[PDB]
Amino acid sequence: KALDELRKPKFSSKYLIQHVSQKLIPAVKEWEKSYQPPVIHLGRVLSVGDGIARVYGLKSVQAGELVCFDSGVKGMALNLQADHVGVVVFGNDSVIHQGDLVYRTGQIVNVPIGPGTLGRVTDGLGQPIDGKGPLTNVRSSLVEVKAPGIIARQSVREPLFTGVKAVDALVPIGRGQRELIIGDRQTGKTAVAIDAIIHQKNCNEQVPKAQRVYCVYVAVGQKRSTVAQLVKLFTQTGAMRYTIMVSATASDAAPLQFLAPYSGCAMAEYFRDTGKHGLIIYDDLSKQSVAYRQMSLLLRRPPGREAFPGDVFYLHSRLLERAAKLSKELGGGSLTAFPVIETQAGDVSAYIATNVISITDGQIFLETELFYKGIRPALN
Amino acid sequence: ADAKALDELRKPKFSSKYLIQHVSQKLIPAVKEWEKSYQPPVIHLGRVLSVGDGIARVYGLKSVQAGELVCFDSGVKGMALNLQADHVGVVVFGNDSVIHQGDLVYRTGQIVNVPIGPGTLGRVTDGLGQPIDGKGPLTNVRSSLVEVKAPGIIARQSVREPLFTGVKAVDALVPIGRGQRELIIGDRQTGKTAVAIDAIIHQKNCNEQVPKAQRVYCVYVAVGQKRSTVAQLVKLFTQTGAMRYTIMVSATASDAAPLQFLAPYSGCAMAEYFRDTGKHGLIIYDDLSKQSVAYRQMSLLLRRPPGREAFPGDVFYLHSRLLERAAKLSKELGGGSLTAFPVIETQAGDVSAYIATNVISITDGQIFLETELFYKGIRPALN
Amino acid sequence: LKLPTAPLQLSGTSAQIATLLWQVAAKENQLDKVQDELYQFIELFKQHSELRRLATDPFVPTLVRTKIISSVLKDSGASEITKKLFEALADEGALSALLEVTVNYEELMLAHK
Amino acid sequence: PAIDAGYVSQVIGPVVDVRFDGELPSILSSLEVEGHSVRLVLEVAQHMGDNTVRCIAMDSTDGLVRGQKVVDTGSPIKVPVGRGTLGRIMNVIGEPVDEQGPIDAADIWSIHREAPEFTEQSTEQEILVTGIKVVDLLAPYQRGGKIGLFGGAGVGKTVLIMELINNVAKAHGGFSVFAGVGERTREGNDLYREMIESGVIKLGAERGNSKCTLVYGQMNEPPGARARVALTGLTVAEYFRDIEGQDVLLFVDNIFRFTQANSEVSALLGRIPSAVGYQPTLATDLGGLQERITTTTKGSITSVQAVYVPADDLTDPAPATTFAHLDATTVLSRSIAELGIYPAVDPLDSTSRMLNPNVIGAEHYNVARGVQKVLQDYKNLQDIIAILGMDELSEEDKLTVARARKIQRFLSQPFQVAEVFTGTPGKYVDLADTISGF
Ligand SMILES: Nc1ncnc2c1ncn2[C@@H]1O[C@H](COP(=O)(O)OP(=O)(O)OP(=O)(O)O)[C@@H](O)[C@H]1O
Ligand SMILES: Nc1ncnc2c1ncn2[C@@H]1O[C@H](COP(=O)(O)OP(=O)(O)OP(=O)(O)O)[C@@H](O)[C@H]1O
Ligand SMILES: Nc1ncnc2c1ncn2[C@@H]1O[C@H](COP(=O)(O)OP(=O)(O)O)[C@@H](O)[C@H]1O
Ligand SMILES: [Mg+2]
Ligand SMILES: [Mg+2]
Ligand SMILES: [Mg+2]
Repeated sequence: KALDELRKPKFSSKYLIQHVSQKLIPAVKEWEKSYQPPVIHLGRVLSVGDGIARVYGLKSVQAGELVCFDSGVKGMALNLQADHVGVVVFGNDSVIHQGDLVYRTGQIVNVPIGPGTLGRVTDGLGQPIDGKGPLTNVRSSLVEVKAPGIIARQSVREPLFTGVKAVDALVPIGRGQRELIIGDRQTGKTAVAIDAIIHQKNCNEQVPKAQRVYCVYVAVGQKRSTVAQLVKLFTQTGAMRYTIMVSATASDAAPLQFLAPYSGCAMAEYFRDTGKHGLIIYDDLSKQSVAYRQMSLLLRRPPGREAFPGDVFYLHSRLLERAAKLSKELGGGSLTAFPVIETQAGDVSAYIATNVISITDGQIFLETELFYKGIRPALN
Repeated sequence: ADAKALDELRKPKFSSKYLIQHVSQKLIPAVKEWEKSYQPPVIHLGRVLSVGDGIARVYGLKSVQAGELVCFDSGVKGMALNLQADHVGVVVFGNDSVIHQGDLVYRTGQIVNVPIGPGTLGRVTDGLGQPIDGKGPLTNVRSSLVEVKAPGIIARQSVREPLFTGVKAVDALVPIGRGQRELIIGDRQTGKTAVAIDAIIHQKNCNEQVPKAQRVYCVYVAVGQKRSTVAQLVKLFTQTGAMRYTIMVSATASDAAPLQFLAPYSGCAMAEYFRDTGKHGLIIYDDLSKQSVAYRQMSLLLRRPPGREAFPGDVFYLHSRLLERAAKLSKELGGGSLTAFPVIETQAGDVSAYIATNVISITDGQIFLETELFYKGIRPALN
Repeated sequence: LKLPTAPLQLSGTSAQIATLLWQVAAKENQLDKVQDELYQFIELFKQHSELRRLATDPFVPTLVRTKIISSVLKDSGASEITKKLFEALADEGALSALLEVTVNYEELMLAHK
Repeated sequence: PAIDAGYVSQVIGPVVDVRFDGELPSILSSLEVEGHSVRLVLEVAQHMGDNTVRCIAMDSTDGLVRGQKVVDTGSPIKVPVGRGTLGRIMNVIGEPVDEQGPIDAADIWSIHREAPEFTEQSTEQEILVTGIKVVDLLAPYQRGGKIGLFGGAGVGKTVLIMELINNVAKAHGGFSVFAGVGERTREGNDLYREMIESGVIKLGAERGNSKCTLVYGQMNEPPGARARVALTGLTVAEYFRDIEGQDVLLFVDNIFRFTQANSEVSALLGRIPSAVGYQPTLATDLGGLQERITTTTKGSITSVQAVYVPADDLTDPAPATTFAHLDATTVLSRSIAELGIYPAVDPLDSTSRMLNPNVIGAEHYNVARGVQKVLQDYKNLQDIIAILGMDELSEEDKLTVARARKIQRFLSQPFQVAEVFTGTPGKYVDLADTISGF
């Protein structure tokens, strides 16, 4: 009679066996010889698959903290749960096993920022890929910084010359602005962005020291060959002296393409916060949102419009508000953003396209009809 | 793991007593050491397990009925909707900020009911019958359930009396009847409420003209509307004199989702007093497209699985059992009637919407109001 | 690190607790001493309405329930495998899983003999 | 001291669960996390059971460990209200972000209220002229009503709401409140520097003569801050309406960001999603907020809200829910803006409760219905003129096309806030000059 309420059990904590096995193996008289599962600053992988590792333990980990697996691939503590830690992996998840040790690095997800990043090709996490050794004259700052507020900014007063005639005459761009380059595929999106980086090399040799513009080019979801053909362009021009190159290509993991704009913005926020002037270009802004849609659906989050998550506006609004012209009591430095959005059949009423239009200040619509009629750059 | 050897384990097989003899004299001094944190056990009362988004999961409440009014200790009412094996899902009739985990829930014993009678005639009530017009409580009134089933085949007769609306686009082309359910469907700001207000105003002109038994008593149900639109409408009904025959049930947009869900049933029970006593009623369910959104909010938060446009599966039964209560009764039941004017708002003229096609198949007629005929000067914009 | 092999493979989340309980009690040679302790606690749930309240009532806090059990399960000749299992189920509110750890321990024990 | 202090149970993005051992806070109560890098305020949203509450953070949660001490304040989010907030910028939790020192508060009011009751509603339909031809003629604005500006990312909802600040806020005698909800921080600095040179906001010792309170929860903030900064903006406006008895202007730059930020947290509150991906509580969250912005018997709030339609879809459930909460909607169109007509107001989609001949006079009403008649008749011919040209129309319909092509240029108007980037000076048009001109 009294056992009718116990004939089927009820409990939370799906990893029920992991907490019991941390209490029964010390009850063995032989395994009290410091046969201890480390759980305070270490952790064991419970599940791993499609770029998400569930990690037992890590009781002292912070939210958003960069953790490192024993394989050497690093991750980010995204979901801190009551009995496990959800970790998004910043590499290939095939080198992570169940029972692998996860170490916390002690700090939020950071990239190396500073003067040692100029001239270097970089992945979406900070480590160089051009094969020139580690970053030397550099220091680590967070990729997730809150944008400067209202008092920290001032009005956009100084011009940023693109070197393009249809841009500098018709769609003029100042220092601290966010200007969208939007159009179909192969309409000259990069033709406009990489003419801006090359033109800063010509202008930096004529302006004084505090008026130079240091460029950062983030390549999200591009071919690795087109990234390699672009570093050859920036080297044979001399633009690589003032250019940082962040590249999370199409074969890289989706958390690496999610984070490569934020990694490249933090490398560009070094110049803004020190009174210098920066120029950040997020090539294919929509791509990053596709890589963030991949992480959101693999985290089983409810999809919204075009299967995008609800915080896909906050994905780009948080990133682009960090391009600001700072006030005179903050050095007066600026950061100019050029996000790139690829539209399908010229439809600019899409979800991600109308998101970044309602974030950035202006747009550069590159029409596909003028591009095949020889009018290049095909500025609508 | 089978239940045969598991229920065999009810029989004692301990074969030793070096814990049963030890802890039995040790348990009661151990329970009494922590009895400051013990809440008292609950059987026929309730206790809130979790509360959030207008849904309370209530432990206990052993003898509650399904669809029963429960009352939390903070005074706010509830409704036991899904009675599960370990808890009761309660939709909260009001703000759930006054409910905490561990609050006592009290069963009131009654299925959900509203005050019906001649005392409601002239009042502005909420979606549960409480008067919000600031004219005191409801006197000369009695309680009746909001979930009365519709009159059957043998209780009805054929619809023969007219009930003119005063709109000659309606009364010439789409003639209403006395027990007829006629949909007013259209886009936003096409004159949906206008057609329904002109019906209520016209009954006041006719009730001072007919001998005491063809008089039509209107009920306006304002679901999901803003509170200033409702006050703009009582001002129109008072300066016309239509508020003498009109009841107004208004579960506005700031009210809880189970109050807007229940206000068409609360207003229909008030209008069923006139149908069941030989008089004639006229009910307008203004924004019946907003009751289905309020009902969708409760079922998605009671974790019932969603369907078309995330609506519940039984959202046809939400409106079919509501509108079928609008009938014309037989002579052995008084001969009274009740005619319904539900209002459904479409999106960009899409008549093929999910809630729109349900109420079209339920109601007798339709009054289609197009936004392109509205701007050609044709007012009312009757298609 | 090395645990003995269970005599048969079983189900999830209440049979792998009994599988782990069998592998731990085999390292201590304490199988039939922890088997009858399972039926002893089952009699303790049939007797007391205050010991099965910790298994079923959701308003007993998780710090009270682990301090009723661990203040009842002082040493008393009881096994250390029992005194460390039933406080792991009390720390997570899994005391109602005792009725299926016991059944899955019965099938592990007769497969051992 | 151990009681009345919960510890962080679990952190899922902006949603934090806190376990309180002794006593749980109420729903909508505000909490404080000890030892964070910034002042992290959590607001209790759900009691989850097992002594855990579910909270929404007002700042970023990065750096939160699952043992951190969380203190209950015993009250909801309380912000400074009064005339001391005039000329000051506050964030969602009432902190001054204008670097002008602390806010000299007359009171500290909670941001959570019930809507004012049915007996406290005012029925006074008086017109508010804006100087805009398409607004004053076809959808006139009520002096104490709710006003929506529906827009599709680049159609001109912010230039229109800045022209309404330029036109009716200077002629108003009361206090303005700007709730910047989820918009560009560059625009919040633009509006602040424009209101300082215009004398609307004065700094230092002259701060008491300011007529505007800025509340800013812009799009760089987490979704917990953007979901409650509209409630902070009402609370400053509700104090001037209730206590001070003033006529308040409330400008809410994009109220959709209140709805969007409640959908970013609802994925992590464990709810089943509603239609297209919004929360199941869309109509009651928006209806709970919009019903507090009313004209009562002791004060009027003339609210002008911008509404963003997400992919130029007016049938999206977040703009479609907002349509029922307004007295005058001004739907702006992407296709009107591509013709160069500014403001890009759709004349056959913008409505008002004031467009009634017993309110605005029968002479103003008959002109607006005549303008909408030939603009609808031009829209009925839009595909015959496309696939066959104007040579196939009647001679009585080519007069309809030529007149409607004239008035849709005549609804266009240059703004005093658009003169910086268009060069042409702004034009304020009187009401009688619009009815006689049309
Ligand atoms: N001003 C120009 N004059 C001539 N050719 C040009 C000009 N701008 C771009 N192109 C050419 O047009 C082509 C488009 O390549 P580009 O990278 O500029 O386009 P895209 O929009 O980035 O394409 P994708 O979607 O593949 O990334 C290239 O062959 C490029 O050299
Ligand atoms: N016959 C008519 N003649 C003139 N104006 C009319 C007529 N019918 C309705 N209107 C006007 O049309 C507008 C919309 O009418 P109504 O409020 O009935 O629409 P609705 O569909 O209920 O709108 P909403 O979706 O805002 O509730 C109002 O300004 C109203 O005065
Ligand atoms: N009144 C206007 N006059 C001229 N151009 C305008 C006007 N309103 C909007 N525009 C044009 O459309 C753009 C819309 O800008 P903005 O109003 O900030 O966008 P949103 O509606 O997304 O807030 C302007 O940058 C300008 O090019
Ligand atoms: Mg490219
Ligand atoms: Mg209406
Ligand atoms: Mg805007």
